[PDB]
Amino acid sequence: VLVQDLLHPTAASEARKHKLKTLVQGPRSYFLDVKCPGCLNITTVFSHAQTAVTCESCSTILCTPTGGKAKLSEGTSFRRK
Amino acid sequence: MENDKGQLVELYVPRKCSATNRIIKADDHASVQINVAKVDEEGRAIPGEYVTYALSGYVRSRGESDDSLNRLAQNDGLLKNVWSYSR
Amino acid sequence: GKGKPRGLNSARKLRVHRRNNRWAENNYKKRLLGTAFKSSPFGGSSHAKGIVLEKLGIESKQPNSAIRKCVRVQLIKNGKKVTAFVPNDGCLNFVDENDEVLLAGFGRKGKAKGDIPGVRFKVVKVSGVSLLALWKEKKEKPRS
Amino acid sequence: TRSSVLADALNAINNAEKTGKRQVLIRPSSKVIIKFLQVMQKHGYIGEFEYIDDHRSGKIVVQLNGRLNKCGVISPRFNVKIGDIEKWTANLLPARQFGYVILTTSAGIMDHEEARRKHVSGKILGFVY
Amino acid sequence: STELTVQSERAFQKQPHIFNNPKVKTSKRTKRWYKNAGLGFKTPKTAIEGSYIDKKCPFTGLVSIRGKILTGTVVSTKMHRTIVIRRAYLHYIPKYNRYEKRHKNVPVHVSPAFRVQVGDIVTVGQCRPISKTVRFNVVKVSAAAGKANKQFAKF
Amino acid sequence: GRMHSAGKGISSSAIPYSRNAPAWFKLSSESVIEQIVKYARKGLTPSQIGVLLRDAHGVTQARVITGNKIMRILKSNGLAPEIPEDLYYLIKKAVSVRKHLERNRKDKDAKFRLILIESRIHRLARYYRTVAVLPPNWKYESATASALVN
RNA sequence: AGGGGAUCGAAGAUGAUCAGAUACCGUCGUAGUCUUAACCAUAAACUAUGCCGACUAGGGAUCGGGUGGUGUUUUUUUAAUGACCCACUCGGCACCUUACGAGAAAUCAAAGUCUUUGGGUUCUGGGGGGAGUAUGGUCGCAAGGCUGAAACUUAAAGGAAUUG
RNA sequence: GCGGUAAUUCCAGCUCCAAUAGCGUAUAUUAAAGUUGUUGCAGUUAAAAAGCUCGUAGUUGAACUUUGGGCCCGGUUGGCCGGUCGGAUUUCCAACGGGGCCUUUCCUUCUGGCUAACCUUGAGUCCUUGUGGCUCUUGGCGAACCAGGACUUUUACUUUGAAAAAAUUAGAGUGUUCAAAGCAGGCGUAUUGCUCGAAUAUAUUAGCAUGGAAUAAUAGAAUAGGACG
RNA sequence: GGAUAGUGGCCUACCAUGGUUUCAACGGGUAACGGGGAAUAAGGGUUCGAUUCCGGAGAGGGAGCCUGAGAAACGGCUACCA
Ligand SMILES: [Mg+2]
Ligand SMILES: [Mg+2]
Ligand SMILES: [Mg+2]
Ligand SMILES: [Mg+2]
Ligand SMILES: [Mg+2]
Ligand SMILES: [Mg+2]
Ligand SMILES: [Mg+2]
Ligand SMILES: [Mg+2]
Ligand SMILES: [Mg+2]
Ligand SMILES: [Mg+2]
Ligand SMILES: [Mg+2]
Ligand SMILES: [Mg+2]
Ligand SMILES: [Mg+2]
Ligand SMILES: [Mg+2]
Ligand SMILES: [Mg+2]
Ligand SMILES: [Mg+2]
Ligand SMILES: [Mg+2]
Ligand SMILES: [Mg+2]
Ligand SMILES: [Mg+2]
Ligand SMILES: [Mg+2]
Ligand SMILES: [Mg+2]
Ligand SMILES: [Mg+2]
Ligand SMILES: [Mg+2]
Ligand SMILES: [Mg+2]
Ligand SMILES: [Mg+2]
Ligand SMILES: [Mg+2]
Ligand SMILES: [Mg+2]
Ligand SMILES: [Mg+2]
Ligand SMILES: [Mg+2]
Ligand SMILES: [Mg+2]
Ligand SMILES: [Mg+2]
Ligand SMILES: [Zn+2]
Repeated sequence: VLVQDLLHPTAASEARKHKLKTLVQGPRSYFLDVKCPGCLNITTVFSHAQTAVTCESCSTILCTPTGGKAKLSEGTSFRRK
Repeated sequence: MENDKGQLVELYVPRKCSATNRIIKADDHASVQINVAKVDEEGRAIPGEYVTYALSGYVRSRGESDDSLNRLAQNDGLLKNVWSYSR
Repeated sequence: GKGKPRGLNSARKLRVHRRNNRWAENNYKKRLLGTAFKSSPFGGSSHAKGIVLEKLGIESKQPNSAIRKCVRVQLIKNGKKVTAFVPNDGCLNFVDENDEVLLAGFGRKGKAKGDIPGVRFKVVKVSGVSLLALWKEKKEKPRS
Repeated sequence: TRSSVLADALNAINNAEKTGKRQVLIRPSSKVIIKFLQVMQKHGYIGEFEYIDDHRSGKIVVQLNGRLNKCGVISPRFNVKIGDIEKWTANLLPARQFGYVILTTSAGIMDHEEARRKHVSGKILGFVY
Repeated sequence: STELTVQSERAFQKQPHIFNNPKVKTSKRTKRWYKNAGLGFKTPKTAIEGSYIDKKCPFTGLVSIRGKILTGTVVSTKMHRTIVIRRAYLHYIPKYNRYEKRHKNVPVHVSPAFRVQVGDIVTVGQCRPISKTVRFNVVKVSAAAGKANKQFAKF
Repeated sequence: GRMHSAGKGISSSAIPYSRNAPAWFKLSSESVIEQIVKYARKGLTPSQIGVLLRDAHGVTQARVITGNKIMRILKSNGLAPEIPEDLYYLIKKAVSVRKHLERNRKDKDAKFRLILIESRIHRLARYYRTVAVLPPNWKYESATASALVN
């Protein structure tokens, strides 16, 4: 306050701000790869579903949508990238 | 404030606030001058030697006199950390 | 910006809008409605010269108490009847009924002057002389 | 909605100085904003400023010293003819010895004395003292 | 405007003093006269190719173009062989040091060597009085359509 | 913000600074340009496609991994609809409000809500028709609109 | 114009009270009060405070959305949930303290960034009374609504605060 | 606001004030008036935000497209000397402008008329040890504009200039004895004429002519009916 | 085509349905001739110009016309009204 660095703000208090109020705006949502050991391969899912995503071959389930990040179904794993 | 040929006219060049570079003028009686004396080997605060700062009554009223003093002193080297340029 | 349009092309709105609000000015309105020429006992003229009908003592307004001694006058270019005050102690003995007086305004812009209610004018000359001269001594009222 | 991007810049800069700060983040910059900030800085009324690149219209971090009483934008850009620059400076400048009206000529964004030297005229952007 | 017949009127439409001798057999039928108006306006090919008469044409007609050359945008094509254009401009009002949008409408004769559509910018040039109103004649079409064939149907 | 109410809300996508990439996404331009068409061939809207390819598939934004927005890609393959998608969904809306209004003449709130929708249709259309996507003299009329949408 | 017409209740009639008492109080009770079809278009329809945008300052609650947690409470066998707790973030209805600042003040996070006077735009006012009167137009079944003067008069009328 | 019995406002006397060959009154208008508010008003409670939203005309409207670098040319003040018999220009110098280059860079375009300019150089040299300096024709600049052909997205702004009545106004010169004025007048050999004048400025909105390319519009290529040749 | 000194709905004949307008048409008021200019001095403005120069209009009101290079003349004529 009264003097500070607006060009190099702390990574802690940039982390709490709204995605549009950061210094250069960008998304907070991520993509993930999901598996359900019935199936060998892995679909890539957006963290925020809308559509309830079904896997490659079998109609199973993956996530139901929410007002937000999708709840993943039951036994599943995920990596992030 | 010079004149036609060279001569300094217009009495009394005022002080300036150390934080804001804004004039401190006669009737500001909320202003301040903080005298910080220099030290020497093994204690010993050395009378008659100072590093001085002048803070306008504006800044003091706005509650910034403290945090603004840290930046000022630490940049002159009489504080080590306490102040962070980033937030 | 509170109101007035600041754009570079808003001149038309700016003069239209000012043209409108000039009508709240009392003088601009009076001068364009021609109230001078339309209403008012004088034509808009500086003075006007009528004929004395009766002589009135006017009862002065509060908190004064007096009798103001005016004359009912019928303007010669008009026929408009007008009551007009006769200043300066005496000077009611200077007029007479059917005498020919020249009246001026009171210097209030219409608007009756003093404790005198309704009187917007004053006598200046009688029988072509000027009450002033008669009131002091400098002149005498003509024969008839 | 934003009617002058220059406007919100100059205003925010003035609310920095008035509130006693040393820096301000302005949005969303512009070509006109930059050449305005340059004319100030080249007479010293602000310090160094940094265009940051969002993939949008931009942002600027201006460092200001406190020599600056006011910067402001004349919001309709009036046309000035070479002899009416006298009347503009006279109206909004604190005194004849300093401070500038900065305007837009076909010779580019430049302050009024540079305009007087180069003898070009144009519309009027703003002023700085 | 015109459009066909060429010969439809109670009087025979011809060019003055342009004679074609019926004795001398000619493969063009009628001999046709024209000129260049000047000032750089290309006398368009539809005037030299054309069969229309129009003694008010600046190329094939008896009018000279001199005085003002103006441009306006075509606001009306209704009356025969003449149009009305609107010319906008801003008027400076000094007290407010600002402008207001104004316009005038200039009636102008247009030879049927130009096909004028409403919306076209058109270069027009001055004239001896052609009619009660028309003081100008259409000398160039600077517009075209403004995306006429871009008005067509779906995919 | 919010032309037709006083709601000031800020909600929107924050688009990444990276204008290429992910680099963890592999596939190809070829890969998803078919993936677009196959869904438009099913009848999906370009928004429904971008949403669908965002979740089941790895398409961050179709516009990065292919040089074109989803609607140009549909247009080029001859998939574009008669009216744009946003205009359609406005008209589709007004149609149902109206049908509701004829069934209830006592609902003054619907009348007001109908006016709004229609006024958005009329301004949007005026723009689309200015920019040549809709022919001039294209007009929305409630008499003919229920056929337009269905 | 139909219906409905329990309640309360302009009008009217009464019992009181009063010098009087056309009232206040008590009684009776028409219209009305409710509904359908259609008018009317007005309220101190008030935040007596146009709308869009930007900037300027702290604080604890709270409504809605979301995010984070080896949080609490729920037992079953851990969970899953749900309700709760704590931190942050949008977007609300408000309060609190500040006053850099504004104001004639009362007060005001706008009523601030205004003689250092220009972001965009709509509207209304120009002393009081005459008077929202006259007149014309217009809308209405009507009651009335919108538009809306002048002659003349007048030195105040008025706002906030102070002491009596 | 004074006058109802000691009237600082009336009627007089004395004395005094302001302006003075003039001074008062009436009417109008202008300044005072930021009470008409473009500059520049005000609208919670003093006059004043339409009960509310929609909405046409009107006004207004985010950001982005040659930026940066290198060299050349010659101007006008000002500094330190002055060479000189108050003003002079070269070298030293900063400063501020103008022109033109080359950096991927239409300059409308060919078809020659033209060349003023060097990549030239043909000789060498006035002269400070030589790129300080220009005369000078035999291979080698286009734009400086002639004129013919063929074509050209529209504007706003701003610069300079032309076309321009006089009197008025601003203003220079001139001692109408001063002055308002006037455009006169001033010099000898006043016996035989000599001589400076009779400026300059404003003159805008529109039209015309020229330079600028920031600001702000406008048009362009998507069913390719694109651009080049 | 007629008429004009001559262009032109100037007029006539035939033909068409056009022309202006909220960027205020049309209509009304003007105690309105227009201009060069005048008054008021921070600037911006406000107000005024019958009137010594320029232009236009008129000769009690209207119309008509002879003469003439030139007048729809009035210190010319003819008629009607006053
Ligand atoms: Mg009023
Ligand atoms: Mg009487
Ligand atoms: Mg008479
Ligand atoms: Mg026709
Ligand atoms: Mg918003
Ligand atoms: Mg809106
Ligand atoms: Mg509200
Ligand atoms: Mg009763
Ligand atoms: Mg009783
Ligand atoms: Mg009682
Ligand atoms: Mg009301
Ligand atoms: Mg939990
Ligand atoms: Mg009194
Ligand atoms: Mg006595
Ligand atoms: Mg006395
Ligand atoms: Mg201005
Ligand atoms: Mg006021
Ligand atoms: Mg009020
Ligand atoms: Mg813009
Ligand atoms: Mg040429
Ligand atoms: Mg004809
Ligand atoms: Mg007259
Ligand atoms: Mg006049
Ligand atoms: Mg005159
Ligand atoms: Mg006038
Ligand atoms: Mg007269
Ligand atoms: Mg007479
Ligand atoms: Mg008559
Ligand atoms: Mg005559
Ligand atoms: Mg005579
Ligand atoms: Mg005569
Ligand atoms: Zn599966």
